[PDB]
Amino acid sequence: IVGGYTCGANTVPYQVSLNSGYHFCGGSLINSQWVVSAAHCYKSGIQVRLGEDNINVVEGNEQFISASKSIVHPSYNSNTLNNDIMLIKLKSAASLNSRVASISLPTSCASAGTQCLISGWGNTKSSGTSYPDVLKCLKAPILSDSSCKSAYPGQITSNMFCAGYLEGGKDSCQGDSGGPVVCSGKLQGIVSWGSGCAQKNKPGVYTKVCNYVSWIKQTIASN
Ligand SMILES: N=C(N)c1ccc(OCCCCCOc2ccc(C(=N)N)cc2)cc1
Ligand SMILES: [Ca+2]
Repeated sequence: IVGGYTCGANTVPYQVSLNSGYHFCGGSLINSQWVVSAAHCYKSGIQVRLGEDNINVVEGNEQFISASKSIVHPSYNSNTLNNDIMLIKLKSAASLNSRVASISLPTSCASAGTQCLISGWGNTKSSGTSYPDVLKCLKAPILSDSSCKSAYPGQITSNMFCAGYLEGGKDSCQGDSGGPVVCSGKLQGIVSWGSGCAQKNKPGVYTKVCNYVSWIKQTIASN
């Protein structure tokens, strides 16, 4: 997260860190045994780390639970990142508490201008690299589809939306991938892609979760 702020320990209790020996992606806990992340976060041997703030320090609120199953979206296209969404089932149910909480799925999409909370342990530098140990947060509005598609001509699908600031300076970044974009208490976005980070006219691109709710619920119900 570039241009964001320290969330504060466990203030984003649905934020998970996906770990395969190191943090490599965010995810969002959607119920006690399911995390949603970006399909581009897919790998085998994922451990989901719940209740994290400092991902480098055991602070006492963590639950580390291995993934039992990863389900990448049937239509995920890694070339275009269309349908950049994946479900990860936990081997055992997270113990839900103040610090480890699920985030509700949308029952509909969100409008441009809606303010969202984007969070993650991704790079905090627009130029160069600095990875935070504590969770970073960014409030960002959903951008118009036109501004999104203008920013990334030929690349934005109905399954993506942009959020952030065309002026630059505030964005998600690498390492935030798969993490949540929560707007009005709903997971509306997943950190998916963009160009650089927090660059002018290159806003973050997010998986449009509202398109996937049926798939998510059906998949979870059947798995
Ligand atoms: N659309 C495409 N064909 C495409 C775009 C990027 C990409 O790259 C590797 C996978 C994405 C890895 C995560 O990369 C980012 C980059 C920028 C931001 C941001 N600035 N918000 C957040 C995450 C692959 C395909
Ligand atoms: Ca920790």
